[PDB]
Amino acid sequence: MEYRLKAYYREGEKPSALRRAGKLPGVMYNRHLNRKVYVDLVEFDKVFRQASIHHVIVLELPDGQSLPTLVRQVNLDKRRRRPEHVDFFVLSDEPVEMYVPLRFVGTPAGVRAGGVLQEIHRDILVKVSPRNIPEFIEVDVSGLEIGDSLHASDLKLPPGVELAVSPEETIAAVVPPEDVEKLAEEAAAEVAEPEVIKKGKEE
Amino acid sequence: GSTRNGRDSQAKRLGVKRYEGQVVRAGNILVRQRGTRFKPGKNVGMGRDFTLFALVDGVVEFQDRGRLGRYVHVRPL
Amino acid sequence: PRLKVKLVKSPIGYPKDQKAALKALGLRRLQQERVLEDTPAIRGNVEKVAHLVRVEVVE
Amino acid sequence: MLMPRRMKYRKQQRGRLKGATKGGDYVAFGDYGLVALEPAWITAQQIEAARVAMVRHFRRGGKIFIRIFPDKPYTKKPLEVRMGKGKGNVEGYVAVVKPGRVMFEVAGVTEEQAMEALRIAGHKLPIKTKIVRRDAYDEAQ
Amino acid sequence: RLTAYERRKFRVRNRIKRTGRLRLSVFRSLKHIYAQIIDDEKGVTLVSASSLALKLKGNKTEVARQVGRALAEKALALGIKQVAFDRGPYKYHGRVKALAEGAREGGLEF
RNA sequence: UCCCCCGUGCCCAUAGCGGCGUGGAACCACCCGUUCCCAUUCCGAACACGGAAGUGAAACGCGCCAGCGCCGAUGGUACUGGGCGGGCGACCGCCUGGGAGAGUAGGUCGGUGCGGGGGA
RNA sequence: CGAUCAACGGAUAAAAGUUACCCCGGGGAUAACAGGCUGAUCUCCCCCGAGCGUCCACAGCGGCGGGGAGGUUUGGCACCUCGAUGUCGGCUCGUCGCAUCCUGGGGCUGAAGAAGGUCCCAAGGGUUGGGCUGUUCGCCCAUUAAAGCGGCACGCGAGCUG
RNA sequence: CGCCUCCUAAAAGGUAACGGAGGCGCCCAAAGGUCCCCUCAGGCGGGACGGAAAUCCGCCGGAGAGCGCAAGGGUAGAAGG
RNA sequence: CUGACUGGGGCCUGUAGAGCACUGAUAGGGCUAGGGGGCCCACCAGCCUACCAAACCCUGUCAAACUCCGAAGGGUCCCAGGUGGAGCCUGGGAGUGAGGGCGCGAGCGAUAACGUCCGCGUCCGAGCGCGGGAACAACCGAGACCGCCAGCUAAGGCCCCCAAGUCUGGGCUAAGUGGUAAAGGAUGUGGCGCCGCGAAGACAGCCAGCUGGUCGAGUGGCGCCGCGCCGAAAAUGAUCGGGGCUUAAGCCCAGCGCCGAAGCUGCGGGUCUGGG
Ligand SMILES: NC(=[NH2+])NCCC[C@H](N)C(=O)O
Ligand SMILES: [Mg+2]
Ligand SMILES: [Mg+2]
Ligand SMILES: [Mg+2]
Ligand SMILES: [Mg+2]
Ligand SMILES: [Mg+2]
Ligand SMILES: [Mg+2]
Ligand SMILES: [Mg+2]
Ligand SMILES: [Mg+2]
Ligand SMILES: [Mg+2]
Ligand SMILES: [Mg+2]
Ligand SMILES: [Mg+2]
Ligand SMILES: [Mg+2]
Ligand SMILES: [Mg+2]
Ligand SMILES: [Mg+2]
Ligand SMILES: [Mg+2]
Ligand SMILES: [Mg+2]
Ligand SMILES: [Mg+2]
Ligand SMILES: [Mg+2]
Ligand SMILES: [Mg+2]
Ligand SMILES: [Mg+2]
Ligand SMILES: [Mg+2]
Ligand SMILES: [Mg+2]
Ligand SMILES: [Mg+2]
Ligand SMILES: [Mg+2]
Ligand SMILES: [Mg+2]
Ligand SMILES: [Mg+2]
Ligand SMILES: [Mg+2]
Ligand SMILES: [Mg+2]
Ligand SMILES: [Mg+2]
Ligand SMILES: [Mg+2]
Ligand SMILES: [Mg+2]
Ligand SMILES: [Mg+2]
Ligand SMILES: [Mg+2]
Ligand SMILES: [Mg+2]
Ligand SMILES: [Mg+2]
Ligand SMILES: [Mg+2]
Ligand SMILES: [Mg+2]
Ligand SMILES: [Mg+2]
Ligand SMILES: [Mg+2]
Ligand SMILES: [Mg+2]
Ligand SMILES: [Mg+2]
Ligand SMILES: [Mg+2]
Ligand SMILES: [Mg+2]
Ligand SMILES: [Mg+2]
Ligand SMILES: [Mg+2]
Ligand SMILES: [Mg+2]
Ligand SMILES: [Mg+2]
Ligand SMILES: [Mg+2]
Ligand SMILES: [Mg+2]
Ligand SMILES: [Mg+2]
Ligand SMILES: [Mg+2]
Ligand SMILES: [Mg+2]
Ligand SMILES: [Mg+2]
Ligand SMILES: [Mg+2]
Ligand SMILES: [Mg+2]
Ligand SMILES: [Mg+2]
Ligand SMILES: [Mg+2]
Ligand SMILES: [Mg+2]
Ligand SMILES: [Mg+2]
Ligand SMILES: [Mg+2]
Ligand SMILES: [Mg+2]
Ligand SMILES: [Mg+2]
Ligand SMILES: [Mg+2]
Ligand SMILES: [Mg+2]
Ligand SMILES: [Mg+2]
Ligand SMILES: [Mg+2]
Ligand SMILES: [Mg+2]
Ligand SMILES: [Mg+2]
Ligand SMILES: [Mg+2]
Ligand SMILES: [Mg+2]
Ligand SMILES: [Mg+2]
Ligand SMILES: [Mg+2]
Ligand SMILES: [Mg+2]
Ligand SMILES: [Mg+2]
Ligand SMILES: [Mg+2]
Ligand SMILES: [Mg+2]
Ligand SMILES: [Mg+2]
Ligand SMILES: [Mg+2]
Ligand SMILES: [Mg+2]
Ligand SMILES: [Mg+2]
Ligand SMILES: [Mg+2]
Ligand SMILES: [Mg+2]
Ligand SMILES: [Mg+2]
Ligand SMILES: [Mg+2]
Ligand SMILES: [Mg+2]
Ligand SMILES: [Mg+2]
Ligand SMILES: [Mg+2]
Ligand SMILES: [Mg+2]
Ligand SMILES: [Mg+2]
Ligand SMILES: [Mg+2]
Ligand SMILES: [Mg+2]
Ligand SMILES: [Mg+2]
Ligand SMILES: [Mg+2]
Ligand SMILES: [Mg+2]
Ligand SMILES: [Mg+2]
Ligand SMILES: [Mg+2]
Ligand SMILES: [Mg+2]
Ligand SMILES: [Mg+2]
Ligand SMILES: [Mg+2]
Ligand SMILES: [Mg+2]
Ligand SMILES: [Mg+2]
Ligand SMILES: [Mg+2]
Ligand SMILES: [Mg+2]
Ligand SMILES: [Mg+2]
Ligand SMILES: [Mg+2]
Ligand SMILES: [Mg+2]
Ligand SMILES: [Mg+2]
Ligand SMILES: [Mg+2]
Ligand SMILES: [Mg+2]
Ligand SMILES: [Mg+2]
Ligand SMILES: [Mg+2]
Ligand SMILES: [Mg+2]
Ligand SMILES: [Mg+2]
Ligand SMILES: [Mg+2]
Ligand SMILES: [Mg+2]
Ligand SMILES: [Mg+2]
Ligand SMILES: [Mg+2]
Ligand SMILES: [Mg+2]
Ligand SMILES: [Mg+2]
Ligand SMILES: [Mg+2]
Ligand SMILES: [Mg+2]
Ligand SMILES: [Mg+2]
Ligand SMILES: [Mg+2]
Ligand SMILES: [Mg+2]
Ligand SMILES: [Mg+2]
Ligand SMILES: [Mg+2]
Ligand SMILES: [Mg+2]
Ligand SMILES: [Mg+2]
Ligand SMILES: [Mg+2]
Ligand SMILES: [Mg+2]
Ligand SMILES: [Mg+2]
Ligand SMILES: [Mg+2]
Ligand SMILES: [Mg+2]
Ligand SMILES: [Mg+2]
Ligand SMILES: [Mg+2]
Ligand SMILES: [Mg+2]
Ligand SMILES: [Mg+2]
Ligand SMILES: [Mg+2]
Ligand SMILES: [Mg+2]
Ligand SMILES: [Mg+2]
Ligand SMILES: [Mg+2]
Ligand SMILES: [Mg+2]
Ligand SMILES: [Mg+2]
Ligand SMILES: [Mg+2]
Ligand SMILES: [Mg+2]
Ligand SMILES: [Mg+2]
Ligand SMILES: [Mg+2]
Ligand SMILES: [Mg+2]
Ligand SMILES: [Mg+2]
Ligand SMILES: [Mg+2]
Ligand SMILES: [Mg+2]
Ligand SMILES: [Mg+2]
Ligand SMILES: [Mg+2]
Ligand SMILES: [Mg+2]
Ligand SMILES: [Mg+2]
Ligand SMILES: [Mg+2]
Ligand SMILES: [Mg+2]
Ligand SMILES: [Mg+2]
Ligand SMILES: [Mg+2]
Ligand SMILES: [Mg+2]
Ligand SMILES: [Mg+2]
Ligand SMILES: [Mg+2]
Ligand SMILES: [Mg+2]
Ligand SMILES: [Mg+2]
Ligand SMILES: [Mg+2]
Ligand SMILES: [Mg+2]
Ligand SMILES: [Mg+2]
Ligand SMILES: [Mg+2]
Ligand SMILES: [Mg+2]
Ligand SMILES: [Mg+2]
Ligand SMILES: [Mg+2]
Ligand SMILES: [Mg+2]
Ligand SMILES: [Mg+2]
Ligand SMILES: [Mg+2]
Ligand SMILES: [Mg+2]
Ligand SMILES: [Mg+2]
Ligand SMILES: [Mg+2]
Ligand SMILES: [Mg+2]
Ligand SMILES: [Mg+2]
Ligand SMILES: [Mg+2]
Ligand SMILES: [Mg+2]
Ligand SMILES: [Mg+2]
Ligand SMILES: [Mg+2]
Ligand SMILES: [Mg+2]
Ligand SMILES: [Mg+2]
Ligand SMILES: [Mg+2]
Ligand SMILES: [Mg+2]
Ligand SMILES: [Mg+2]
Ligand SMILES: [Mg+2]
Ligand SMILES: [Mg+2]
Ligand SMILES: [Mg+2]
Ligand SMILES: [Mg+2]
Ligand SMILES: [Mg+2]
Ligand SMILES: [Mg+2]
Ligand SMILES: [Mg+2]
Ligand SMILES: [Mg+2]
Ligand SMILES: [Mg+2]
Ligand SMILES: [Mg+2]
Repeated sequence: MEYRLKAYYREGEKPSALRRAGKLPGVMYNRHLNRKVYVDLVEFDKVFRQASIHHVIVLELPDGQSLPTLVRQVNLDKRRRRPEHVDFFVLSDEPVEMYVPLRFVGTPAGVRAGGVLQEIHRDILVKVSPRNIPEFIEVDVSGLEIGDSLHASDLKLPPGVELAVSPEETIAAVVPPEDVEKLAEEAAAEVAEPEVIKKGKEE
Repeated sequence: GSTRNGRDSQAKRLGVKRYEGQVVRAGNILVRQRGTRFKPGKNVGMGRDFTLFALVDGVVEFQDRGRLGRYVHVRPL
Repeated sequence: PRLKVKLVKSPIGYPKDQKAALKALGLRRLQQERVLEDTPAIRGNVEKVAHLVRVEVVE
Repeated sequence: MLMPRRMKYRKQQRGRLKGATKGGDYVAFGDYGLVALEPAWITAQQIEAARVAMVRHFRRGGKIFIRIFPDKPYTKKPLEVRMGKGKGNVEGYVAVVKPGRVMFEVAGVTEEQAMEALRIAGHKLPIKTKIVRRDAYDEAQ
Repeated sequence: RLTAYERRKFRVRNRIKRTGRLRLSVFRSLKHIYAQIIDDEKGVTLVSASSLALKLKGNKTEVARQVGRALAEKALALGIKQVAFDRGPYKYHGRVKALAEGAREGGLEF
């Protein structure tokens, strides 16, 4: 659907201090504005885990406003794997590029043969009107064999949405599964030493 | 156990010898270099090993002219 | 304004450039108080050795 | 097992293991991941042993993504020699691994199937690990 | 992606500015032939002369010689005496050569 | 001083590639010839000379389009001069001053100095 | 102009070996013995649970890999001792450790019984005589409740042997 | 064991180990001075013998070629032909 | 007056970090010359590939000798503060040219050594003078001219040995953890979350034959944080320095007071230098 999230303005307070208070710092911007903001970590998590960069988020500001935004970029703590910064993109009447979920409807024939569906793109980048945001986009993978694949070209689009990636871009494939029978022959494969790219009168 | 390595060459002590804003006399060496990292500019000649030397008394100036490279100038006093 | 700088922690074991700073400030003995004209040059040293000293603003 | 097919230079200085991961810190292929909690040189023998554990668990099915590669040559002087007489010989290759990196990912397998395979493989590794699943946080990277 | 014309033009001009003199540059079109003396130190033209501005006649060679003298006369009046001949992409020959020889006849120093 | 063109610099891709459009009065260009100067390791293709029937087709100049190229914040972060703590370590934190890179929003189909030729 | 004076700032124009027959001045600035530090190597104990065990991952075992302990092996280092720290093995005399060979006490067993396997507790005592070789070690004979493994400067030469 | 190039070298210079890697002990009478021209590798397409590659034609191609020999710096607005 | 150091300003740089545009490496996928393989052919090609895979493209990465980027810093010149056992010039006299620990940055070694070889700093050397660390050159504190039965502090401390708190307020720990160790294992304890399932009667069970029934309030998993438990075997007699300590005399957070050096102060004295 469409989710709501309370956001507060921030000034000279330290991002370090905010995060320790349980508040996840971020910024709000578009071609017109640019405001330093902070949300609550635990609240934002609740929203974002479903919303993501796919659904619109309305930001209830304390000045009384309510800006409808998309999350454009999230910054993770590479050590702790936690969010440390949020980019809220203030949406306006003009079209905007964004990522739109894909649903792979159907059970591939390769999957019946034991294969595995590798969902390369679990969403797709699309130029579209803000009023025109699809909940998802269906894809028929039922006709996929080991090892066949679909591309963004094979994506049948809803009205008003335009592809922002190369039609050549592969999006999903069905690949052979791990097998213990492969272990014996994989183990029997003897490896020759790494040759050296040389320097000088050899190179 | 032995090695075929172990060699190296005497350091050549290259680089800029006078920086911008520094007063130099006619003949003062300004840049020591391999090839033309810096190029001779106003009142500055170049030696057979790309050595940049002040042609006149004055003050050094550097200017970076993008795709044209970097240049060293001596401004007369 | 003037600065009243007081040496309160020994420079022993700290880099020679920090010992030089105290010399510029004129601080030679522990617990010694010196009053300095608050200029940028004087302030830089007083801040270089801020972990050895105690500054109070006066005048 | 995992080693470069060729290299410009045969031996490599040891370097350092300071800081959190450079990149590769988010799930990017499969459904579930195994992430390193502390830094190490993870040997090719370990990687392969950690892999085999998982495929053995799946028996048939699943897909294993190996997101680390041992390109760093490990050197060791012969037994009982003294210091000097040059650098040692290459005896194996390791992959430098700093805290936070997703080392392994599985896909196309039930949750309990992934939890166990990644745990078992976790035991073949010389470091502490953490099992993780794909988030929107991962999708946004 | 440069052309033999551009490179030829560049190569001979860089050589001229290096000597640091005032440069007598010469453009030579299909009908006309212009000439200006430039201070590349300041990026300023100091004295001009051309067939198009002198409304000159028939044979382009004989015309050039005239614009050459024209330039020199206007030149010395300004205190300019010595100068360097920028032959541009044009071989010192015929029309251009004639323009130069005219400037010389007029008392210009090069 | 304003407009267009021919020169010549500067800034050094926000100036580029691709696409489209437009200009020949003037200027430039291609163009017409190869007698003469001069020329082709062969070729008047190039360089060069003498010209002025044609055409702005190629070139070039001026516009327009963001598919690529190029520029690119704010915010956060890594790293760090200096001051401190923690771990047996690999390593990990704090204060203060400095603060990237990637990426995001977005910018861009140039700006400008001198001299001429033409126009208002 | 004559330099592989290439040991390339180039002792002479001109030069190799050997000493268990040896000597002097020096060094623990530097090796060999021991100790120390380290623990790669070694010995031992764990983690994981592929797989074996008719059946059954764990009675007994434990692929590929992972973490440690010890300080008995071979080493690395070169820190006290080179105005001396006597170096193997035996004999003698012991004393400690316990990761226990036996005896005592236990749980599990693929423990019918008897006898074994495996782990846990336990250092009180015990732990034989011979043949080979300098041997420690090891093989072998005949027995045994058992014929334990290590530390003590590989304990012990101002105690002996040699 | 002297000399040259790169790294180690901690963004001035310098910096060690029986640390990681290669080179030199020549050469050129043009491979030198100057003046005047010329611009590569590679890719696609086209062309008797002609081939992956001989020579020719076209389009694209900022330099990835070339510069006697190692490496680095440099370099077509030439130092290349 | 030029010095170390410092303030401003310009210029030089290619490390930390990061990046993949070059040189190489690289996982998977896509696309696609080459082979391999199969149906198919000798008559010259087809076609399919759950095969090995070039170039290219996408997602994700690695590099001392890779860099499209690129700091903090550092070097240098200028102006300014800086009068210091500062600096510059000529000359006389040396000694040293075995260093070592420690912190940070590297190589070597085994992400060993009271290891080794460089770099920047420091201390010991020469401060084996002083307080702290049980003891201990280089760890913390501090640069000892002499005297005092005076005062203030530094590190570290204040139950007794032993100078000063059995000091105050909040919390944890029951292991003497504190008072040496890892993978891994666990209904230890306290504390924050997160899912289920429950008076549409849950869970435990107590029954009749998984249903109900029976009672009448919770119950069952995940994960994170603090402090503890196991894993924990070595050789003369034991121990955290000892005694001894459990709402501590342990650990974490916050305070007030004291004790404590040859540091600082007070008083007196010496010597040299500078100035009256
Ligand atoms: N402000 C600074 N320069 N910080 C230094 C960063 C490195 C430091 N050792 C740390 O762990 O944080
Ligand atoms: Mg959270
Ligand atoms: Mg060998
Ligand atoms: Mg050798
Ligand atoms: Mg040198
Ligand atoms: Mg030399
Ligand atoms: Mg050297
Ligand atoms: Mg060098
Ligand atoms: Mg330089
Ligand atoms: Mg010269
Ligand atoms: Mg400037
Ligand atoms: Mg200048
Ligand atoms: Mg101190
Ligand atoms: Mg002092
Ligand atoms: Mg200290
Ligand atoms: Mg300092
Ligand atoms: Mg400094
Ligand atoms: Mg004092
Ligand atoms: Mg104070
Ligand atoms: Mg290793
Ligand atoms: Mg190594
Ligand atoms: Mg040896
Ligand atoms: Mg070595
Ligand atoms: Mg080695
Ligand atoms: Mg190995
Ligand atoms: Mg890593
Ligand atoms: Mg592990
Ligand atoms: Mg990315
Ligand atoms: Mg100008
Ligand atoms: Mg123009
Ligand atoms: Mg265009
Ligand atoms: Mg037209
Ligand atoms: Mg016309
Ligand atoms: Mg017309
Ligand atoms: Mg003729
Ligand atoms: Mg004629
Ligand atoms: Mg001729
Ligand atoms: Mg013609
Ligand atoms: Mg022409
Ligand atoms: Mg046209
Ligand atoms: Mg033209
Ligand atoms: Mg056009
Ligand atoms: Mg626009
Ligand atoms: Mg950017
Ligand atoms: Mg910023
Ligand atoms: Mg620091
Ligand atoms: Mg940090
Ligand atoms: Mg900071
Ligand atoms: Mg700051
Ligand atoms: Mg940026
Ligand atoms: Mg453009
Ligand atoms: Mg212009
Ligand atoms: Mg104008
Ligand atoms: Mg005009
Ligand atoms: Mg001779
Ligand atoms: Mg010699
Ligand atoms: Mg000799
Ligand atoms: Mg002699
Ligand atoms: Mg001689
Ligand atoms: Mg002789
Ligand atoms: Mg001889
Ligand atoms: Mg000799
Ligand atoms: Mg002898
Ligand atoms: Mg003899
Ligand atoms: Mg004899
Ligand atoms: Mg004999
Ligand atoms: Mg004798
Ligand atoms: Mg002797
Ligand atoms: Mg010694
Ligand atoms: Mg020696
Ligand atoms: Mg010796
Ligand atoms: Mg010895
Ligand atoms: Mg030895
Ligand atoms: Mg001994
Ligand atoms: Mg020894
Ligand atoms: Mg001893
Ligand atoms: Mg030891
Ligand atoms: Mg070991
Ligand atoms: Mg050990
Ligand atoms: Mg154990
Ligand atoms: Mg079985
Ligand atoms: Mg069983
Ligand atoms: Mg099984
Ligand atoms: Mg077992
Ligand atoms: Mg095994
Ligand atoms: Mg281990
Ligand atoms: Mg082991
Ligand atoms: Mg020992
Ligand atoms: Mg021993
Ligand atoms: Mg040894
Ligand atoms: Mg030993
Ligand atoms: Mg040795
Ligand atoms: Mg020794
Ligand atoms: Mg010795
Ligand atoms: Mg010794
Ligand atoms: Mg030594
Ligand atoms: Mg002695
Ligand atoms: Mg001795
Ligand atoms: Mg004696
Ligand atoms: Mg003695
Ligand atoms: Mg026992
Ligand atoms: Mg028994
Ligand atoms: Mg028993
Ligand atoms: Mg029985
Ligand atoms: Mg029985
Ligand atoms: Mg039993
Ligand atoms: Mg006993
Ligand atoms: Mg006993
Ligand atoms: Mg015994
Ligand atoms: Mg006998
Ligand atoms: Mg034997
Ligand atoms: Mg018996
Ligand atoms: Mg028995
Ligand atoms: Mg016996
Ligand atoms: Mg002995
Ligand atoms: Mg013994
Ligand atoms: Mg004796
Ligand atoms: Mg003996
Ligand atoms: Mg003895
Ligand atoms: Mg003995
Ligand atoms: Mg004795
Ligand atoms: Mg004898
Ligand atoms: Mg030599
Ligand atoms: Mg260097
Ligand atoms: Mg350097
Ligand atoms: Mg360097
Ligand atoms: Mg440096
Ligand atoms: Mg210098
Ligand atoms: Mg020639
Ligand atoms: Mg040459
Ligand atoms: Mg040449
Ligand atoms: Mg070609
Ligand atoms: Mg062809
Ligand atoms: Mg043919
Ligand atoms: Mg051909
Ligand atoms: Mg090149
Ligand atoms: Mg060669
Ligand atoms: Mg002064
Ligand atoms: Mg000065
Ligand atoms: Mg100065
Ligand atoms: Mg300064
Ligand atoms: Mg500066
Ligand atoms: Mg790096
Ligand atoms: Mg690359
Ligand atoms: Mg990318
Ligand atoms: Mg790195
Ligand atoms: Mg890297
Ligand atoms: Mg480097
Ligand atoms: Mg680098
Ligand atoms: Mg940039
Ligand atoms: Mg840029
Ligand atoms: Mg800077
Ligand atoms: Mg500086
Ligand atoms: Mg001054
Ligand atoms: Mg002095
Ligand atoms: Mg002095
Ligand atoms: Mg003297
Ligand atoms: Mg004397
Ligand atoms: Mg004397
Ligand atoms: Mg000496
Ligand atoms: Mg010496
Ligand atoms: Mg020495
Ligand atoms: Mg020494
Ligand atoms: Mg040394
Ligand atoms: Mg530290
Ligand atoms: Mg170090
Ligand atoms: Mg190394
Ligand atoms: Mg280890
Ligand atoms: Mg040492
Ligand atoms: Mg060390
Ligand atoms: Mg070390
Ligand atoms: Mg030192
Ligand atoms: Mg001494
Ligand atoms: Mg001391
Ligand atoms: Mg001292
Ligand atoms: Mg003490
Ligand atoms: Mg002491
Ligand atoms: Mg004490
Ligand atoms: Mg004492
Ligand atoms: Mg001590
Ligand atoms: Mg010590
Ligand atoms: Mg007091
Ligand atoms: Mg205190
Ligand atoms: Mg105490
Ligand atoms: Mg207290
Ligand atoms: Mg007592
Ligand atoms: Mg007391
Ligand atoms: Mg109390
Ligand atoms: Mg216990
Ligand atoms: Mg205790
Ligand atoms: Mg204890
Ligand atoms: Mg643990
Ligand atoms: Mg627990
Ligand atoms: Mg229960
Ligand atoms: Mg324990
Ligand atoms: Mg309390
Ligand atoms: Mg005193
Ligand atoms: Mg007094
Ligand atoms: Mg004095």
